[PDB]
Amino acid sequence: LRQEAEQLKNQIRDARKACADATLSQITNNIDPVGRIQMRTRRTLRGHLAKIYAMHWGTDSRLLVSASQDGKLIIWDSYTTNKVHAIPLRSSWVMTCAYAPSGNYVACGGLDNICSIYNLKVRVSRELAGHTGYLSCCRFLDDNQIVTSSGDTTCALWDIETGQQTTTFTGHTGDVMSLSLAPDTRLFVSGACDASAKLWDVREGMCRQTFTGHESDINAICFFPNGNAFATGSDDATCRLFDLRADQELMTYSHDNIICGITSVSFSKSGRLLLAGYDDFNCNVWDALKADRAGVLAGHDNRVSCLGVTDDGMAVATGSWDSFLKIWN
Amino acid sequence: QVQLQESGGSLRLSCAASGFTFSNYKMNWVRQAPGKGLEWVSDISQSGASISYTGSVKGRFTISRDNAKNTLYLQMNDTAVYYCARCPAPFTPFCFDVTSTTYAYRGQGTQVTV
Amino acid sequence: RLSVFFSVIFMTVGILSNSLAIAILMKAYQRFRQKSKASFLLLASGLVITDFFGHLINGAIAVFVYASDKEWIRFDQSNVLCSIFGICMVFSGLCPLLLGSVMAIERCIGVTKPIFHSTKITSKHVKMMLSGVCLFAVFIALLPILGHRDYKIQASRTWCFYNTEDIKDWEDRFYLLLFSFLGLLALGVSLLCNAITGITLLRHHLEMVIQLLAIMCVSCICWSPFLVTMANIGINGNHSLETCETTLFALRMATWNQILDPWVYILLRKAVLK
Amino acid sequence: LVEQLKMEANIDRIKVSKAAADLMAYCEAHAKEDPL
Amino acid sequence: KAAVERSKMIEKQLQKDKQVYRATHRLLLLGADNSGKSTIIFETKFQVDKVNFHMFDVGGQRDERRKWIQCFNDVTAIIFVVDSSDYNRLQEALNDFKSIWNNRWLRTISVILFLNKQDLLAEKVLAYFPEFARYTTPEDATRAKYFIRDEFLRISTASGDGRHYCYPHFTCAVDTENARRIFNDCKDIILQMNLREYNLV
Ligand SMILES: O=C(O)CCC/C=C\C[C@@H]1[C@@H](CC[C@@H](O)CCc2ccccc2)[C@H](O)C[C@@H]1O
Repeated sequence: LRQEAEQLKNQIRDARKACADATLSQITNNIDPVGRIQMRTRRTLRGHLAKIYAMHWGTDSRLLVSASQDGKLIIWDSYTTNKVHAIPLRSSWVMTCAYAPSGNYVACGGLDNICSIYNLKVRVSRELAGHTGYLSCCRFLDDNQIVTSSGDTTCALWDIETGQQTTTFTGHTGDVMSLSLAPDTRLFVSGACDASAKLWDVREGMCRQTFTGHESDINAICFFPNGNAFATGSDDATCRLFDLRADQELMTYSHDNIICGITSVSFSKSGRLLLAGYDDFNCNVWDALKADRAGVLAGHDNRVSCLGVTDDGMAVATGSWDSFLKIWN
Repeated sequence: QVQLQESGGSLRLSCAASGFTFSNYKMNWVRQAPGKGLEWVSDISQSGASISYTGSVKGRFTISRDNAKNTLYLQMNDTAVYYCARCPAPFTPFCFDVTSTTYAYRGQGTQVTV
Repeated sequence: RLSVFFSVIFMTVGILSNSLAIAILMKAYQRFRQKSKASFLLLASGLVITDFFGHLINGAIAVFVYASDKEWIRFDQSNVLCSIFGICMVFSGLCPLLLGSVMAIERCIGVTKPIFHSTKITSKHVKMMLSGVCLFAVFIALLPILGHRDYKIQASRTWCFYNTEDIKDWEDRFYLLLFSFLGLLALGVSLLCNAITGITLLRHHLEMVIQLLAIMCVSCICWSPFLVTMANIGINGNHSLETCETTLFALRMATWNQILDPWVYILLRKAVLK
Repeated sequence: LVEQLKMEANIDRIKVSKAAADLMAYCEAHAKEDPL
Repeated sequence: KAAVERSKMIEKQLQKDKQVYRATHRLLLLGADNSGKSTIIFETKFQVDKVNFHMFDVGGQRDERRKWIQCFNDVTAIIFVVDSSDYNRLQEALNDFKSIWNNRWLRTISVILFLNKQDLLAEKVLAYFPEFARYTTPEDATRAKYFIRDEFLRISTASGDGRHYCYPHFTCAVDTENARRIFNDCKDIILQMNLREYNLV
């Protein structure tokens, strides 16, 4: 069976090579480059006693949520810096958090293999407990459905009102670290500790395509605004842009001065800029088309753990291990 | 695609690596005896620096790496299935999950019978 | 043989040392804050800020005094300038001694009994202690103003301090004795705490022992003659006492302590030097 | 595992030039409103 | 505005939470399955001399532990339990200790090393490593046990000098002085952290 697998792998590689006639860099040679982008810190949010592990912007572009090591899930009002909510967790090993699109529910989870869902109307409303490994990322499809990825090499689609695993996605050979939902909310992607990202159909429940060009574990993933591409960041100090229709890697964002992996990846509203949070205590803003570093965001005393971009693209929120969350404009 | 193809099976076991920059990772040779679990055997750094061997093979085995050809050699002179494994991340002097049941960056391995 | 050159050179050295100390302290506090409470860093920041501000204000007033050709009559009709200069001198003298004593106490607590120091102190107590030390120093400085007496101009015609060159009532003697006793008590507490810490560490250890020895020797050598002279003046009636040269060779040997505090506390460490 | 590879190998792929052109067109169209 | 009042209330609650959080010492318990880690996620909270220790033992996830270990970066210490009786699996424990010691994110965490089941080792010795033949016991208190201790200390002192320390201990299955040793080691770790802060290291 191994020989057949190698045969289809060679056929896939040959088809991909034949399909690729030009390169993105060659096409993006006659366009004007983005000028030196210098984004300044407008707000800083304090109150977390320990390192911040994840964050998620609200769909109203104003409120956000952040989870820290001290077992605290704090919901901030970004505009006035005033704190809105503070939820204590049963376990202080939270690795991810999420904000419901309607703004009524907030989910988190971690080393306890439990996806806790709190109702903001703050009492815990549901505990989804079906995973075998740590839960690494959870995203909200609706107030009744959620998609999670665990460290047991599986993803899941849960129905919240019942508490059961409606669908399970298998195929990863390593711990799944991050996932991103397409804007159509019908397809999504998952990056694992396997140097391979995969595309899952939510309704069908079967993997459509697998993109493997990386060299080490993938720590973060984000989806292009138009829904036909996505960028992944890994531990080999590189970011990569993959295209859905061509099913091949398009551009590689890296410089010969970085020896640290990427812990967070996000796009701008128009997709022209790609923001990558690094373990070197700073973030980099790349030109997503010219593959040239257009700017650097510095000011964190520890590694940037989470990075997000506002829905309307008016701000970028970065949370690092320095127990501080900074908003850049 | 991270590919590690092992060959061979005194012996001169070889491991050819492709899909990544070879001279950037710290490599290990691992074995699995039949009926037992995975056991780490030998380890070499990314530049021929300090080399580690398990207690039972010290002096008796040799391990080299040809960075120009992107290959890893293990010269020996027990019966087991041998694998060549890579450190999960580059520029790092430690391998964490090499001796694991399901490792993503480990080759197929070759049988050696004595 | 008195000139403003001493004042300006002491000024510039002090400001430069304290500015470098503040910069390196801010960097180190950014690095160290996210591991525990940095009580020592906060206390050192208070000390260097106090030294900087005292140096700047007192040296500026001294330079102004020198520039006016010591014509003390026609610029202070109500002698407000003398009172302000004396208040600034008393504060800039008393605050560093008490701050060093409190830093030594905290270091002794954190070295001899580290678990109690880490668990049951927190940074709020340290902030309150620093603020209270500053307030106590400013209150002791304000005490002569809050009383009935006023700061007099010393025989050197270049600084304002307590009433020394006169056999006054019990108020001047009380104030002089109070200042000298506070200085000596702070010196003794700092010496005892540093000796205890060094003894415990002897039984990064060498670096701490060397730094504690340097702190002890510098503080004692550069602060003993001034406080001893003030004690002698207060206990006596100044009829059988020292002269102006000794007092001046003691204001100028204290100023050197104020200059050397940021060097000896922070800038001389191996990590900072490299 | 082999079935997954067979299924993934039986899809239609669009040339890289078209994908690059579409990405460039989207970026050019939406650059005017991006606050960054 | 009520929002500012709510923010002030939450800030006061967070100050109280910081006060309680700073007084609890968190420890991570690691070791092989054969090593008697239980006898020394399951969370065990104990109290020594009015000091609160909270030890977490993680055994619910898979064997790939290069990703969830990073969640224990700010832990006070790693209590590493080694079954010194079993010679066959000793090299596996040595590899685990070396990987823990040389990790980038755990390069500043001290390891309290317990060498469990000393009675079994003593019984086995009285009627794998070729280096044992040319070995002599040091001038320490009261040969195989000290050899294993030196084998661990070789890796301990090979790298990371001045950043973290390894504290060996010889523990039996019925030894009740483990809490005192953990408390003393934590006290020394706090003293070392204070010294490093005071010298601006
Ligand atoms: O006219 C002469 O020569 C002497 C006249 C002195 C007048 C001002 C001295 C100034 C110093 C102030 C330092 C500050 O810490 C006070 C020290 C101090 C406090 C308390 C008791 C004793 C001494 C500056 O550094 C430069 C300038 O000289």
